[PDB]
Amino acid sequence: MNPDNYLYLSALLFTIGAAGVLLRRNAIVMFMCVELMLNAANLAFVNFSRMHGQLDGQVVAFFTMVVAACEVVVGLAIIMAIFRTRRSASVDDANLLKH
Amino acid sequence: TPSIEYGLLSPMLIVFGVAIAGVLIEALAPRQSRYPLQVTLALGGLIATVVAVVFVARGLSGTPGRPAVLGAVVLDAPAVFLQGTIALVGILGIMLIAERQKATVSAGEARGLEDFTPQASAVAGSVAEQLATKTGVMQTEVFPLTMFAIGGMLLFPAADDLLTMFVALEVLSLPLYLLCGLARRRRLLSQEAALKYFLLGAFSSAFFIYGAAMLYGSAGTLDLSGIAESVAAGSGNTSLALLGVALLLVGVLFKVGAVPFHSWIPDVYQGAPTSITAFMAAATKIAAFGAMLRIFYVAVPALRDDWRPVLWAIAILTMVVGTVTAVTQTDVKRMLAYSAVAHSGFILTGVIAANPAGVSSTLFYLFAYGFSTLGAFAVVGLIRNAAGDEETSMAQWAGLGRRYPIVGVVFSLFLLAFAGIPLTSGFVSKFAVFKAAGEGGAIPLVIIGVIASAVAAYFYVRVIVLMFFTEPPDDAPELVVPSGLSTAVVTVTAAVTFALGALPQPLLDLANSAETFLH
Amino acid sequence: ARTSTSEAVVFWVVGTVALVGAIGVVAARKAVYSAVFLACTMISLAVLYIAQDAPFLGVVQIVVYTGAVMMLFLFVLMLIGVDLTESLVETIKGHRIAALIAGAGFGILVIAGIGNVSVAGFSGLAAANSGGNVEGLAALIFTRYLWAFELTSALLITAALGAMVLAHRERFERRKTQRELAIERFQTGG
Amino acid sequence: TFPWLTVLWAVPVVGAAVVILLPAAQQVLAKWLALAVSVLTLAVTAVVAIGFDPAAAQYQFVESHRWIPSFGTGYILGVDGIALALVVLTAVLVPLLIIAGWNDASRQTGLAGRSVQAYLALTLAVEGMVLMSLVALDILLFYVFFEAMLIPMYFLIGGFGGENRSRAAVKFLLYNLFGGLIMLAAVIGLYVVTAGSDAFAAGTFDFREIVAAVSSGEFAVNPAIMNFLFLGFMFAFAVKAPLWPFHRWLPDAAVEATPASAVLMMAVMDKVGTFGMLRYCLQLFPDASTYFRPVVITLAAIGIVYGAVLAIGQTDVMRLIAYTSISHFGFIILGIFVMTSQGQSGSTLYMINHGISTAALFLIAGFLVSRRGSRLIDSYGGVQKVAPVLAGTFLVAGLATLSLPGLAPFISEFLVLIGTFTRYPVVAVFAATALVLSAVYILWTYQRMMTGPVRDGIGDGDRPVRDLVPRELVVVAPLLALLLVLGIYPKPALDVINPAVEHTLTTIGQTDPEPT
Amino acid sequence: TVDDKAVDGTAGGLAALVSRTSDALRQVQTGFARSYALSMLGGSALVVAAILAVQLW
Repeated sequence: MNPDNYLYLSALLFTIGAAGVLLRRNAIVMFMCVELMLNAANLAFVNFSRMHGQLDGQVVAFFTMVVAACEVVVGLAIIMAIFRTRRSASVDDANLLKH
Repeated sequence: TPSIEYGLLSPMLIVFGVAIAGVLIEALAPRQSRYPLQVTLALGGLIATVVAVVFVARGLSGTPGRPAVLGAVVLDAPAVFLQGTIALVGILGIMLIAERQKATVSAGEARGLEDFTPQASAVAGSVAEQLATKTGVMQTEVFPLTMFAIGGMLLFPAADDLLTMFVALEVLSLPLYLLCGLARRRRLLSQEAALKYFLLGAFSSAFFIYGAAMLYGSAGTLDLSGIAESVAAGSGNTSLALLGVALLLVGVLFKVGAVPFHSWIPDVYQGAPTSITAFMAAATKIAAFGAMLRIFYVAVPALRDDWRPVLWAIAILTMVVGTVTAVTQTDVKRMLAYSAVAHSGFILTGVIAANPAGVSSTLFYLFAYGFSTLGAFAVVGLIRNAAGDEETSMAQWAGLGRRYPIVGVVFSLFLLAFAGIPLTSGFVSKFAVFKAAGEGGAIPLVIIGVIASAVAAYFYVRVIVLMFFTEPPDDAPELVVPSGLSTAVVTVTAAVTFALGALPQPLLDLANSAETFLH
Repeated sequence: ARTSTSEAVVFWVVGTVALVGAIGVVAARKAVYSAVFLACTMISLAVLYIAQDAPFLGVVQIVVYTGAVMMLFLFVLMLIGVDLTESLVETIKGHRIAALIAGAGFGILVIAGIGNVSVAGFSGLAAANSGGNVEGLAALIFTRYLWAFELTSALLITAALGAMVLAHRERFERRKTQRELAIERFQTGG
Repeated sequence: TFPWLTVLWAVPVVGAAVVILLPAAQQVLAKWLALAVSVLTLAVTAVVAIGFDPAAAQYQFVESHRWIPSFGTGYILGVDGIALALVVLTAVLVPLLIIAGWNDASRQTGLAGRSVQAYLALTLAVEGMVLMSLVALDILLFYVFFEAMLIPMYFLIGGFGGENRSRAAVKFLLYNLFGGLIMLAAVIGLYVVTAGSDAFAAGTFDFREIVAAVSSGEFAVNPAIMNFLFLGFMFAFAVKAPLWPFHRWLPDAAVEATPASAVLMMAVMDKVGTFGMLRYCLQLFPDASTYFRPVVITLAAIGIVYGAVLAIGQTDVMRLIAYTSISHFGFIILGIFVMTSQGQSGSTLYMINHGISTAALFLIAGFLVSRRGSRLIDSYGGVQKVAPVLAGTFLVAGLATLSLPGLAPFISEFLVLIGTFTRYPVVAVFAATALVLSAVYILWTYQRMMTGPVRDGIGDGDRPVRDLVPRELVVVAPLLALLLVLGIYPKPALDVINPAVEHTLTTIGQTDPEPT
Repeated sequence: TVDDKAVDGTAGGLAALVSRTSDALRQVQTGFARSYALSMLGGSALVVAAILAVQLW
């Protein structure tokens, strides 16, 4: 197998994650899709680190994991705050700000 | 051992230490004393930061900057200039954030004049929220968060490596996500703004990190100087480099607010707390454009012929869609958000210049416009309806100047600065960026920006029409001062906006000296 | 460049699982199914990391994402529903087709931009992992990237502060204790 | 040497600041302080003119300082004959406008009681910005204040003025600001071109240096770029000086604003446009100006005739005067662009005479409109019977705008027409038809308003048309005196104008055509 | 008639065009976060533009 396949998979995964953010109203599923995007980035970083014979890409993947966890937690806090008032976790429900 | 340049890193170090100390105050300080310490700790901490910056600036009078942490951070003249700008804007923004209720019979004034709900976890309008408001409680955790945001922003121009830049982006983004949802009034809109900003910011940051991955693959390095060496030497892939530049541009453009990525700015600025909006519209724009400057002047100058055509379109769109969409706006805050979009476009015109004049013009533009935006939003935060909510409906501002000539004149000054009228810092600022663009072969962008400014002057002027030329309505809003801090912020901001218009050579020499990044 | 046929098979099976997991996350009508598919994708990506001479990264992926997807499943039950089947009908007119078109175009363009890269050389990571993959990661993290390492602490603090501010409820709404409920004119029993 | 021009332009602005800072209770003292500031500015202008030597160097009282070297612009002031004429016009007019608008701001409420102070401060700020623009010898400084002067005037129209003041102010500011922004594009292009030329150490805005470089031929530029820059400058000045068809903003602003503000706009402020054409457009881009001379000449002539016709067709007195002023700016631009010593000297003298004459006529019409409650021409009749002095002064002002030889404007119009004929005879005849059209739109208005039986409510009723009060005489008599003096003995003005014009023509390689 | 309908007409038409375009663009601000995310994913436009900049097209 040619190693570049790993990148294509990432390109697919990221793409799928992006599409998910567009297609799913649930905020939690949106968080899952953002996690998919960040992990596709991590896969690309790991593949390139292997390609260049150094671990820097792996370190970046680790830091991206940290960032993904923190962003997920912040999004969960925001969604808790919204849900406690609106009793809904749909992104489309936050439609007041428009035009 | 790895040498650490604490002196160079003294900025962002004072700030992060102060944020940590503020979290400690939250953890182990009695409620009644949390706010006085935090505001004392925050403001002073930033003042120290400002001092640190100038000291660092003096240290840089010799060598043209230097790396600090074995790469991953570089304090060169542009970086220190942007850090000083961000520190000053943060001082003003925290002065806005610390404003409490003007006065009341009960002592429970609860940092509400700064639009911060006493308890964000409380359901909007619930009996719990009312009881918390009555008791005068208030979540001082806002002050640490702001520090962290400033921290991240202070780092974002100075990040010399892709990983550090991404980490700074996240560090400044998360506190802003949280802060956008803490508004005291119209809590539903503020929560919607926080959700939109979080979703789209996470989206853009995913794009940002994917672009960083592409760049790393192309160059096998994360340092911006290393990527520049790779692209210039042709050792890189040259397709992954372009793809990574595009995906990274996605993130930075989202942060600044280009049209393909602007949509978050109107809603977020409308819904977020007025003080938080004022601080953010300046500081985040400054930090994002600093990072963009570093990317396009240090990391990837060699591919100018490749990414220059793209930015043009972006800039063009940003100047057109940003301004035209503002023409029909009926909300002051929403209109100012679209103005921020258009001014991001104007900045991008100077960034496209790809010449030292471009760097100087961008730095000056960011300083002046951050000040002007902060002042405009601070003034907007004072116009209160009868119910007490910030009266943003533009029609309700009719005759506002005829009732409050001082505030009306100050807001008109800010609006004319945004429009780019001469004798305002905004005109010097637009002239700098457009001159840099013209010298850089982008005079079509100068023409398009001129037409965009002509369009935008209409909606900047409509506010003055309503404020002064129209009679006040029967239920017209009224000013709430509400304290010395807000007045000081408004006065300092207006004074800077006027001085940088009349006498710009001060700080313009500083911008000129900051024309060179360390490669 | 080429990889060991064993690695080729590992990639094919595991990346098929990962792609199907992402597709399920996007397309699963039950949010719990989305969480399970996300767990599958994360574990598959961890296996791929291991296959790419990143053992520590893969193992940490498994651990932390097991935890994170468990928490997301908890929040799915808390905020969406235990077994709620989402409609997934496009609520915004024409948004579904536009989103699919944009996603497909972006993926195609990204793949085209990637093109062939490993053809330009593919250094064996054995040189770097020599002396320990975890040892090399430690050397880089705390020497070349100690600044980002420290800033991850700021990220954690900001996350904790956001949780404490937005999600943590306070005294004005704390649930009454069983002792409190029993003592209400003797409300509970009388 | 004393910085006379710096004081000249600073005094109005400082006085405006002090006036606006006065407490609300000092309204009368505020009026008197504003008048004193205007008189001090007039005294400064008088000393500058007296010390000015028309036989001496082209630019005098020159002050030079570093202001923004980063932008290649310096604080450079200096007055030539062309600039001195407009400076004298502005300095003399501003006090007269102040004493004319003495009570224009009385009825405005709110504004913390600073309505009178705000009005006076805005008027003084307009005066100061106009003066500094006139004396500025830097393209970027001149643009800065040419654009800045719009805002005080925008406030002066929108604040105060008639019911439709808001729309009029918006149209004003947006037309003029779109033009100024096009000027900004042209100015940035000029800076870029100068930077790319070895003629200068870097991008430059020093007007004298650039003019010398282009005249000597060292600063050769591609004629297309020069054409575009000239087009930008000319478009900005054409919106500023209401060159047809860009005039459409002027009527609404003139009618809706107070008579003093409208005069300040058309009589003084709009002149900066025409002067801008004469100083920059011709001297920075002599080649482009020469190439476009046919088009601009045609536009100016069409403006003359078209504005005259519209003034004939107007039903509102003030709008009629505004269109008359548009036609007069048509004369001014026609004389400027014909590039003849007679043409340009006549155009400058016309700037002066039209400033004075439009001020007189518009202010008298404003007094009359205030006496009644309507601007409609048909709303009046037989006003001469009730207010002999008002009608007589209105007649004299109209005759001035009608260009009688006994009054100043004719001397200028003649001079312009003469200059036009030697190069474009057909255009000269087409403009000369405006001599008939002016008789029409002046004397028909006089017939409709001042003659015939006294209309109901003019001599009786609750709003009778009483004769001019002493203050209105103080305003009017000086203007009529200047008209008569510059008609009988225009030479003192020409002695100053003629040298500067020659230097201008010498600069652009143009000369009066030799007689057959 | 020319002044009221033709000369002033050009400025009126320009203002009408600007207002119509402003309303059309404001309609783009649908208020849905997912529509904004779609516009952002329009960053495929940026990617393709950068790629084509070397395609010489």
